[PDB]
Amino acid sequence: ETFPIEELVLDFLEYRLGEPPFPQDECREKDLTYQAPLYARLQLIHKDTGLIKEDEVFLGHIPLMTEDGSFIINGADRVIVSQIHRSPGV
Amino acid sequence: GKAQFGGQRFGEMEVWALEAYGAAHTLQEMLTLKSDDIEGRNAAYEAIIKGEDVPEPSVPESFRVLVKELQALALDVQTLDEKDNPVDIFEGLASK
Amino acid sequence: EAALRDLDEEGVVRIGAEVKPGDILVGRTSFKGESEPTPEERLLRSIFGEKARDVKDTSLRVPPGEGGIVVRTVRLRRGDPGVELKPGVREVVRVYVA
Amino acid sequence: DQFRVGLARLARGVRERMLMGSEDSLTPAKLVNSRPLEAAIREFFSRSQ
Amino acid sequence: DLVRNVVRVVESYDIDARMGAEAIQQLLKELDLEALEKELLEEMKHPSRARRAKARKRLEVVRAFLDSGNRPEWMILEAVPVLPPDLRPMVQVDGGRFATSDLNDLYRRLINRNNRLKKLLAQGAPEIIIRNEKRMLQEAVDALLDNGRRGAPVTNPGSDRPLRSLTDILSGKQGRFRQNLLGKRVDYSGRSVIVVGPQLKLHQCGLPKRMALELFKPFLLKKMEEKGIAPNVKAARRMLERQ
Amino acid sequence: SDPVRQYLHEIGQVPLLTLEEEVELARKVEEGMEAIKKLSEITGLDPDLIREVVRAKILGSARVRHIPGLKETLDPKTVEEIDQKLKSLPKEHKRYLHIAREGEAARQHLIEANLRLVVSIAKKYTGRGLSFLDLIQEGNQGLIRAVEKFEYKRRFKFSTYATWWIRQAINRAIADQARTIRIPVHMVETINKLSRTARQLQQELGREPTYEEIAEAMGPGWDAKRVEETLKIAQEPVSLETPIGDEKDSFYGDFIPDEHLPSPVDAATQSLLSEELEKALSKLSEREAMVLKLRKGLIDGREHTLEEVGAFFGVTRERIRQIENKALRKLKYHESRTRKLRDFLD
Amino acid sequence: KEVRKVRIALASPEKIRSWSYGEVEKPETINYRTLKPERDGLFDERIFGPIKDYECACGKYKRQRFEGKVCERCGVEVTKSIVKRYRMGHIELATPAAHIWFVKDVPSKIGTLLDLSATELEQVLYFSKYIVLDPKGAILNGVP
DNA sequence: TATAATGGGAGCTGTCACGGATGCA
DNA sequence: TGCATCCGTGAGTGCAG
Ligand SMILES: [Zn+2]
Repeated sequence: ETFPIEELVLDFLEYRLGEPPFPQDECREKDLTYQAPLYARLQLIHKDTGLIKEDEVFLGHIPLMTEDGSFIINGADRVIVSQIHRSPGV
Repeated sequence: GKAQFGGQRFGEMEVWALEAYGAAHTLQEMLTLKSDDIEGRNAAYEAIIKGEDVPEPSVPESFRVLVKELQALALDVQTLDEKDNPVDIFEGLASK
Repeated sequence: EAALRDLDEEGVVRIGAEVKPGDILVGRTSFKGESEPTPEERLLRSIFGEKARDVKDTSLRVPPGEGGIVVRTVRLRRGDPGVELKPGVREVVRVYVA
Repeated sequence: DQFRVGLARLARGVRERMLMGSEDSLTPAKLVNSRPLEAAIREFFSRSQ
Repeated sequence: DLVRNVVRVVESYDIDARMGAEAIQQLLKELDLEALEKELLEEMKHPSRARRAKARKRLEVVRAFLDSGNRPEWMILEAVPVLPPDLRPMVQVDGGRFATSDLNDLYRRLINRNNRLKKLLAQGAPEIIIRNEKRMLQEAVDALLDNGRRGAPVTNPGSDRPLRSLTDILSGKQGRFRQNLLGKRVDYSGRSVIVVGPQLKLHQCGLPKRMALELFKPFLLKKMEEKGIAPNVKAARRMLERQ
Repeated sequence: SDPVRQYLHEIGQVPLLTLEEEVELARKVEEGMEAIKKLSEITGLDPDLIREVVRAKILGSARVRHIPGLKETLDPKTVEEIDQKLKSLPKEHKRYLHIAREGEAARQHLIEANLRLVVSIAKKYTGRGLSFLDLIQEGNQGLIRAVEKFEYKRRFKFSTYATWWIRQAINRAIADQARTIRIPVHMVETINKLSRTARQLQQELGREPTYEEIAEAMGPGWDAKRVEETLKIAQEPVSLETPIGDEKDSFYGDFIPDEHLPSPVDAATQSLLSEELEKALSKLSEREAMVLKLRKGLIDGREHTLEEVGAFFGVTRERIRQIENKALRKLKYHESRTRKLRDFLD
Repeated sequence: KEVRKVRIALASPEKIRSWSYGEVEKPETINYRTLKPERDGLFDERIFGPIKDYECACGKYKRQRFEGKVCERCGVEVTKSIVKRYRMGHIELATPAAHIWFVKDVPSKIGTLLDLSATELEQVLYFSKYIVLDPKGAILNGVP
């Protein structure tokens, strides 16, 4: 949806997710978050010449959900309560 | 709150209660020496550990905040005696 | 010392003690302020042969109506491996009670 | 949803540096400030209702 | 003109036509209150009852000022007051970090604009600019006093929380009246779970003894001397501080 | 109704200049400055003092204030008074009154004529601690700088030179008012230098850097200790009304105890000291518990070493430092029966 | 004497000044290094009060006997820190400004007292229209 | 301190009921 | 003149939080 960015133009190839720098329990202790690093490969292209560069820039950490349905966020388990709302339509 | 080592909130509705009983001195107590009448509060606890009856109270501190907060809105609130001349509830500490 | 008979060299209760309200769980010292001993106080010490001390008891005691049996302790300094805490904090000690 | 709002903020941050600072010596690496994304995610999980 | 060696005159008047609180402090200042009373009643005589109605509403406000001694102009501050620091503090919380009232960030907000206008004056800037500084000046003072009342509300950055303005403090269930004047928190009080005691007489209750101690702690320190489970009251307290 | 769209309208009013009108107005200003010091070496009054008087009449009396830095309080009497010994001049000298007045008026229409530009610069500086408008004024503020320091003779379009002073004053205000605790601009300057170089470190690491990994990429004179204490002042304060919970009937400031004002345990304690110590002065002697009662103070303290102790005690200098010792000495055996002072060391 | 009533009324500009102990000139709080209050800003002690009971700001005078001397070096009274709670400051505005209560509290108290429409008072105040005070004979589209 | 650059940007949504002040056939 | 129509104001207690 957000890509590609427009006038030079910057387009989206693919994302990847890496395994977490610390295992579930290690984050519970060290008041960390149980999250995975988010990389996204991009290609810049020049609106006038034909420029081509392509790095996979690091976007941060996306937190991961454990086996039972919970999350760990600064080392406390949490739940994301589904929300009810009027639905789209006419 | 228990964890702060709280006080019990004695609310509008509790004040009504005491009001309906007519316990003026018990209510006043709640509203000065037991809450924020810094002067008579300190004065009281000294009175208990000294085995004396607690002392009649002065103006709650939170009322002073109510005065100063109405000045900051440019309103001139004024305590007055029966002959209509002001009364300093700040004991001169905010006059020049 | 009775008031410390359960603390290790560093200032931690020993794992397996019994702790009750009032008891120190982790001794700690912070420095006194610009109210460093005022006259009233500089004199009271003048009689007792100890001069004003420069640090303060900020020990973590136990809250009213709490307590039990120290089951674990966690001590995280900085200068130790794997560990780095929010800026300006030397060391953070946690003691789990049961 | 919260992700689609971090992404759109990052896109206010590329085009800003797509039209001020040098329109040819530029990579993806240095046209992307990860922070508008990192923050909307930190938000969703730490202060949502 | 020195090139055409003509002296040009452009058709335009010395009119006095202003904008903002600067204007109104004048119009309010030029109000002979007694006069307007005279006219409003001298018009309270009218029929149709609709003119008679609003010359009452208006007249009420005149006599409000007449009877009290306030000057209408006074509803326009030149000198905005500042509230003592301690009532809007800057404090270091445990982590050596600082917590501060919303008012400072509202004052600062206003002090910048008054300052940057005091400059824009001396550096002689166009109206179109000095105008914008003055406007921005009301909205400053209008948010210090009653943020959000008019226009958008003043939000610190990165949040959508309206700042807490002077009126917001004064008013509401959370305001100064209903939350600190018509009932406070209190010392010498406790809470606990209740439990039926059918052995009590009508006039009695079961107060656990740990609560009892505290709620009477002063009294217990003094008694603790009058018998002597401690020499003086200060040592008396240090006894009961660990169980 | 919306305070931006409004200013955006007042601006859409003064039309954009054209290259001629650029140079015409630019031109008329430079001459009028020259005209002022030429017009001050004829009269010797003062460059600024004069320029303000040229400014007064051109803009109208709508405004006037004693401009700090000029030595007379510029009340419209000294403007008529000085517009007079000015307009008193010979057509070949009072030639330059006409020159200043015309130039001041070009100043105005050149500022007003280039306000749109500031808009489209401060537009890019939002979300930084300063309101759009606030950035605009700061922007315009510089724009004023740009006219008084332009040189049309260099053949530049006015845009090019002003687009420097504009973004010089935005960036200065973005760095001098944004924070509740103001920090020197050069300290701000280097803070962002961490923020930026840490950010690339993270973008190269797949994780946030440590203190150390920062002091390295930060270079020399940078250790792990000094990146730490730099952050701990970067730290913005937090609101006392920061909302607690997800209803809102609690405020993060309420959970904060006031430790300045003395508690009632406390302020009671001080009274049973400062009197149960007066309970050990007049118990063994009250004039040797007065010369030592002025070796300190019952309030204010009285303690230096040897100089007022030698002035008015009754006795000689190193003789009060002896009944100072027998003062204390009497009190250490005094308080071996009334042992009710130990408890005050806690 | 003993309180018996409580009066509320408008504070004149000169009266606001009456209360004040100093123009808060700077938008500064407290020094990012000494964590002490910048002078002439929102927490300055030469305005509001000593921060420590009967202790002057810089060191000058530090106990009860000197009670009320504004030390010369730093300029801070020698009284109880409790006055930081009561001593008003004042900001001294460049161009006068309206108190929004007396504007936007319908029906307006400035807007009825001058037969000024609701929406007129806005325009004239938030700068969307001029308001003629002496037209010096001006005339517009054939009407003085 | 100097190529030139000259009008923004996010709105937010499903309550209610009353009283007062303003607009309009 | 009578009556739409808008704007601003309210919307329970304490405790855990
Ligand atoms: Zn001093």
